[PDB]
Amino acid sequence: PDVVKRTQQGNYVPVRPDHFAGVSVALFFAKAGHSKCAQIVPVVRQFYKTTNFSGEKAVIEIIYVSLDKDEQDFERVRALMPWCSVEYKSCLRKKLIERYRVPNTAIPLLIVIGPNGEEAGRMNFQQFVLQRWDYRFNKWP
Amino acid sequence: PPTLPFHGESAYRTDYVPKPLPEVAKPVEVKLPPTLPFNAQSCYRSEY
Repeated sequence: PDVVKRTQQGNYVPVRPDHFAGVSVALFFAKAGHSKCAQIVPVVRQFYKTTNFSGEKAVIEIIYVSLDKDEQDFERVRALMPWCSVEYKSCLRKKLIERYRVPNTAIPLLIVIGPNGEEAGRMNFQQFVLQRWDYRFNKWP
Repeated sequence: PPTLPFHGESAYRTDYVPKPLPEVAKPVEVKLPPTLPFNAQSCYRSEY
């Protein structure tokens, strides 16, 4: 509905639902201040830029579900992320992080999802794994 | 002294979470050509 903003700098308009019309979808749970999150954010930006728009169709798209401890944390990372993101004034924040169970260690964690609210793969960034997306099954048909 | 929450899950629980059902609707048909009409002829009924 009135959730998940796209990219749109300046006014931050949300997304009517059929933007996700044949793209591989994942949930990138992250939180700034976590040091392991800090070097996975630019490299997932790199994956978001070569296997996405260098050639044909936008084939990947990710959602930043924030685990930030304060609101001033949220706009600094969301202004840094050119991919879609959910807001702090939303009931969608907590229901995703407890369906997929990131404890509040886990950060960062990518989970590709399907057109069911259902996982399709666990990524385990936290310790070079990015080129195992399999964006052909991950489609949201 | 403080106590920590329980941060650790079973290996069966973390991996074996259910998985999206594949796309199992791709039916196809055939291209059986029609039969050309009968124009063969018998020699008796063509000559006599």
